[PDB]
Order: sequence, then structure tokens, then C-alpha cells
Amino acid sequence: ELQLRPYQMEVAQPALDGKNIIICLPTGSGKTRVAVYITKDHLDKKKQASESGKVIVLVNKVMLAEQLFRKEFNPYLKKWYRIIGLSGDTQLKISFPEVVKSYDVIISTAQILENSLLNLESGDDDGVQLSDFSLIIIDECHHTNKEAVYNNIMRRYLKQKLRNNDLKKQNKPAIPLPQILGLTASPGVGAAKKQSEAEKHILNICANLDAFTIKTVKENLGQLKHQIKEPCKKFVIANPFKEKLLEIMASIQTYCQKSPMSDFGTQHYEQWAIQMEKKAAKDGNRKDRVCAEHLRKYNEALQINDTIRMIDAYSHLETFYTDEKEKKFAVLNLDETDEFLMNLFFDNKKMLKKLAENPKEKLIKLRNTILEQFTRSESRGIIFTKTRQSTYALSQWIMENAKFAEVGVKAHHLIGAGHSSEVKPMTQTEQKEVISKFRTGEINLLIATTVAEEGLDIKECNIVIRYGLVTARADESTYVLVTREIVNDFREKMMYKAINRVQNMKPEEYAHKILELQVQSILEKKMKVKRSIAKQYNDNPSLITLLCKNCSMLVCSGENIHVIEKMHHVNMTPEFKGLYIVRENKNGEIICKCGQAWGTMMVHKGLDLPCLKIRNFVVNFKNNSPKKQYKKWVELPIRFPDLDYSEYCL
RNA sequence: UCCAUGCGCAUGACG
RNA sequence: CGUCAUGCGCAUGGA
Ligand SMILES: Nc1ncnc2c1ncn2[C@@H]1O[C@H](COP(=O)(O)OP(=O)(O)O)[C@@H](O)[C@H]1O
Ligand SMILES: [Zn+2]
Repeated sequence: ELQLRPYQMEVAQPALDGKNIIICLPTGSGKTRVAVYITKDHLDKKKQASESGKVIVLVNKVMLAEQLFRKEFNPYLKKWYRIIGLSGDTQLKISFPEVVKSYDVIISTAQILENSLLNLESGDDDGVQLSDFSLIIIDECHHTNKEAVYNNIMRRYLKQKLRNNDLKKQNKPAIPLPQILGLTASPGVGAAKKQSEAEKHILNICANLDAFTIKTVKENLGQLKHQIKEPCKKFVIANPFKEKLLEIMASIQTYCQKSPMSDFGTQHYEQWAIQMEKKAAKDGNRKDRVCAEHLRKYNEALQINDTIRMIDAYSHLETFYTDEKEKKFAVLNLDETDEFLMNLFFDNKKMLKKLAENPKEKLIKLRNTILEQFTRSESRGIIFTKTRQSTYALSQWIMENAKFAEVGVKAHHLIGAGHSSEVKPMTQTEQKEVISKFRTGEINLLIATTVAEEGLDIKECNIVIRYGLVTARADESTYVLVTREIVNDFREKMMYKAINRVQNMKPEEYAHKILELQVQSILEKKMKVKRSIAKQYNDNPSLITLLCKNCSMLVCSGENIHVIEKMHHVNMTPEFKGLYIVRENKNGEIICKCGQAWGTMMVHKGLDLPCLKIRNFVVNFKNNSPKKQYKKWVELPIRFPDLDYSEYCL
């Protein structure tokens, strides 16, 4: 079987000639299948050539790899050729180079391939080359812009290509390089206020891929257009506690002589709070880092309240101050500052809570909007929002709300898996379960945070409602936008025209432009190398000291620290040990004699290790140069010794 | 299956 | 350059 649709046929035609073209098509056109056909044709040709045919397919997300190995490639070609569903998570007893030698076809993930190539350049002796393959295929090429995995990969291919040109002229023989296909929904357009900038961006993409031309369907376009149902665009749009909190912020400002130089509930105030916090850290002073941090917490509460039930802000600060109280209690087992701030809060805490019960509330507007939508439904919907906490708050509020229960439409939250912002990350398994549930109708509506926007298989949904999120199927579209669609349309128009412009270009001029872009990218990479190496020069054993940032006291030295796994830094020598405190709630966490959090107590190879984080400490060189904050160890060019387990045997 | 950690990347907003 | 929010990948250790 594997019959190929017509509009797919023409667009794929050039690649069958060895063309390293790009194929951009819309969503739902099943470019996976045309990709399969192309792979099949390339391999059959290499069979006729009596030469080995290798394909190494790449994706930026794992689940895509699983889907292609599950539903697309193996079904059609499993019996014809060897296929492997490679991924970083899937424990594979065998190393990558072997499967490079042992499988005719490969689904994979970019970073894995890059790591193998790095080992080739390194002394690990695990070797692979883009030349070793006969064909490289990529999905969502549009990510090949800025130091992305795809881009980092192709840059090597280019460099080699230019050497190949020089050798072609200088020498009759030249080394080989593979064909390159690239598939995307749309090449995309970045920060292009002009069709010229857009044209340049597109050309930069093509250069990164080194592709011959872009390809899109116009002749057979009507067939695909009718075949694919495409939704219509649309946009639809719908205190006292805040005042008290602002008053308290002003009270702290008066108590700290802190000038916001900015409005309330704005990013710039937070940015100033952080910069002031850094200055206080370098000054080793309190009510400066401390109160600045407290103010930042307050402004976070504000921005929460600006869109959210102030109950949630009360919960936010309930959590914050209760945990601070617990830290102080552990320390005890308080000064003018902490007492002032804590009491300044607790005094109004009950009143704030009472105010929180009073609705007098964007969320209340969205509730009415949503219920009105549900009356139309007769059943699938997707919410979106900026943050993770937002999704949980929405799900909690909707579940609590009786009206939505009366409607009988269930709802659940959904987020990514990155352990960031100290918020619970959903696991890939859990995400898969939830989307399966919604597809089955177990959950009528799914709250999301851009995870559902792409990758995850969500289709045939009546409505796609949004809640201040910058950005349906089954021939049913109920787009909503509560609180940039026009500007987005303008950009789409611009990129389409730029694409047509590039398609209608001289092959010579086009080749010259893309060649220049290739050279530029290579030069940028070389410059990046130059600066990156210069960063790591000092490599001092011990030229710094770790200090608590609330109480600017020496906490460690430069030499007492040791490294385990060449990842984690730790301080044995219990002179430090008697200082730090331990606390847990629900391996364990570490805190300060001042309540300042310090890190966690990891255990490696059986040694108990009070591991820590540079973020929560402030540097103090031996040269007495000003204090510093790095947010990560690698920023420091000096080198710490790997721990010797023979030492500290005890 | 879960936990914790390190590293890199892109996106949007903001300065 | 920094900030914040969001999403992704890789590599670890333990259970
Ligand atoms: N040659 C073909 N004939 C008929 N339908 C096809 C053909 N090739 C692809 N399709 C359709 O394309 C769909 C696959 O789309 P999919 O790959 O999931 O979307 P996308 O291309 O956006 O990833 C299949 O459901 C299939 O019906
Ligand atoms: Zn302290």
C-alpha cells in the first residue's frame, strides 16, 4: 500500500532526486505519511545502488518519537526495514553508534545524536558522523534558529560542506555528505515588522538547513483545502483587600525608605525589587534584601489578585508566612525587622481574610462566559493561561463553583514537567493519562499552560477558550479570547508573502545569500567558542567564601568544599555542620540559624552530604572584591576538588 | 513508578 | 545585560 496523495506527491517529487528541500504543509495533512513514502523511496533507491541506506529521524520532543514508532513508521516499514524507537528516557542496553550500525532506520531525539557526535569530538571514543548517514530528516524545522539542537547539529554539516567545496576545487576527491529533508507546519516568522526582515529570517532558516528550496502546494491546493477542515478565527471579550495590601506595602516602604519609582502590580517594580535585593546582598544589610524580598512577594500577591480570587493571595501569603514562622521556630530550637514585618501582616491577616470573602474579579467574568458557552455545547473545551498556579486555581475554583457542577461538565488541570518555580510538575505519564481521559470523555474540559497547544494529541474540540494567553477542529470552531489576533494575522500574511517571494527567486542569488548566511552562522559559533573558553581561566582551588545572604556571616571557605559526581558541591568538616539546621514537612532540607534556606541533604555512595545551593549564598572573594551572586556554580571560573571518599572515612 | 539534582534550549512579557 | 512567566531536551543519584 502506502499510496501517496497528489498534493503530497508533487511536493515530495524534488526530494526523490536527491534534493535537500524543505516541505512545509498545514496541520492535519499527514506529512508523516509522505515522509514515510520518501524514506521508503530513498531506501529502495539505495538498495538498487547496492549502497547502504541510513535514515536518522529527529524530533525535539520524545512523545513524537513514540508516536512515530507506534503509529507511522513501524506499521508501514517494520517488515521492510529495521526500525528503532530511540529516546533519552528509554533505557537502551546498547549504545548509539551500534544502532547506527545495526538499524537501517531510526527514530530518535536530537540531543542524543548530538551527544554521540560530541563524544566523537571528545575522547569517549564513541563515534558517529552526519556523513555516516545517507539521509537526515527533521520535524518542526522552525526551531533551527538560535543555538537550538537542530541548529547546532546542522552547523557541523555546513562546516564540513565548505571544506568539501574547497577540496573540490583544490582536489578531485572530496568527502561525502548526506541528503537533508526538513518538515514543518510553517517556517514561522520572528520579530519581522517588514516583509524584508521576514524574507531574511526565512533565508536564514534555509541556510541553517542548507536546503535547496521551500515547497508549498498551490496547484493541488483545492484538494487539500476541502479535505482539511480549518476553523474560523474569532475573538470574544467580557478590591478593599488589594487596598489594604497596598497600604501595607507603603508602610514597609516608609519603614525602609524604599522608593518604588514605578506603579504597583507591575513587572518593573519586581525588577527593581530584585536589583535592590542584589545591592542589599552586596551591602550585607538587612531591611534591604529582606524587605525588598517581602515587597516582591507582595507584588506577586498583587498580580495574582489582579486576575485571581484574592483568596489565593491569602493562601499565597498564608503559605509564605507560615513557612517563615516554621523556620523561625526551628531557629529558636526574631529581630526588629522580622517582628515588624510579621506582625504588620498578622495584625491585618484576619481582616484581609474577611475581605477575601467579599467578591467586591476577572475570573467571575470568565465564569459567566464559560457557562454561557456550555449552554451551546450539546462537550469538549480547552482552557489556557500563563502560569501553572493559574491552572490549579481555575480547576479548584470551578470544582468549588456549584454552577459548573450543575452543568455537569468536569474539568482537570494540566501542565508541563519541568521542575521550575517550586510548583508541582506533571509527569509525562500523568500528562498522557489525562489527555487520554479527556479524549475518552472522562474529563470534559482541560486546563492547560501551552502544553496542549502543540505536540499533545488534542483534536475535535468544540471551543478553545483563552485567559490572557499570547498565541479547534472537526469543522466546529468556537474560538474565544478573554481579558493580538489581528497582529498575528498580519504576521501570517507577511510570512506567506515572503515565502512566495523566496520561492520566486534566482537560484544563483538565492544560493549566494544562503551561503553567506551559513558563513555568518559559522563565524558566530567560532566567536562563541572564543568567548566561552576565555571564561574558564582562573580555576582557583579556594579564593572565595560562602556567606548567608540574610545574615552576612561566613558560612564556608573556598577549600572546605568538595564536589561529588562533579555536579553537587558540599561541605563536610562538621565545624560547618554544627551551624546548619534541618527541617522537613509532607533527602531533607537545610535552613539557617536566621531561617535562610540553604539547600538539601543529598546522600551519595553512602555518605551523608549537606548539599546546598549557591543561589542562597553571597560570594566574598579573598581579594575583597565586591560580593557577588551567581544563581549557579558554573558561573564561577574557579575549580573545586572532587570529594575523596577515602577521606572522612571515620 | 516516584523522588531529588545538575546542565543546555526555545518562547512570551518586561525593563 | 538582567528580570519574570511558560514549555523542551540531556545527564545524574537514590528509592
Ligand atoms: N496518501 C494518503 N491518503 C489518504 N490520507 C492520507 C494520506 N497521507 C496522509 N493521510 C492522512 O493524514 C493523516 C495524518 O496526519 P498527521 O500526520 O497526524 O498530521 P500532521 O501531518 O499535521 O502531523 C492521516 O489521518 C491520514 O488520513
Ligand atoms: Zn542566615
